[PDB]
Amino acid sequence: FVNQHLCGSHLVEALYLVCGERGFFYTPK
Amino acid sequence: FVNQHLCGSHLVEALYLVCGERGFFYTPK
Amino acid sequence: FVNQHLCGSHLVEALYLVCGERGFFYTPK
Amino acid sequence: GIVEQCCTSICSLYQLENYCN
Amino acid sequence: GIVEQCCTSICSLYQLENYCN
Amino acid sequence: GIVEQCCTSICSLYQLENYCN
Ligand SMILES: [Zn+2]
Repeated sequence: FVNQHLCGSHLVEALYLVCGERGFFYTPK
Repeated sequence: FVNQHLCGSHLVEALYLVCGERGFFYTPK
Repeated sequence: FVNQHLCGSHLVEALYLVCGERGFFYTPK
Repeated sequence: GIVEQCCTSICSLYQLENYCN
Repeated sequence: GIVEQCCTSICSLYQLENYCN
Repeated sequence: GIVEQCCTSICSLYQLENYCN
């Protein structure tokens, strides 16, 4: 897996892919 | 709505979403 | 064509578009 | 222009709508 | 939070999975 | 490599085509 800063829409895409059927929560500050 | 810097392809995605059926113009410098 | 820094997922999207049926290789450091 | 307002600065939803047709 | 761990820092695949439901 | 040419520097369409198969 990529080891890079992941921010904003890229971070949400990464969770979408990684989490799959589980889904995810995106709770920024 | 997000209050963040929106640039390049992210800015064009944002207008696409926000403007809907109206469409939009992307005229950079 | 855009003359801008193209990085990470943007760079891979650009090659995908530009290279078409040829496909491409993404070999970062 | 849009780059100056929304990219190097931050734009509200309303400011962004100024660039709809 | 996720921004601090994964955006301003770098997160492993495992750290990112901490934000799955 | 492509990162050095196109990410940290700017690449023309032609330079980018050097990474097609
Ligand atoms: Zn991006």
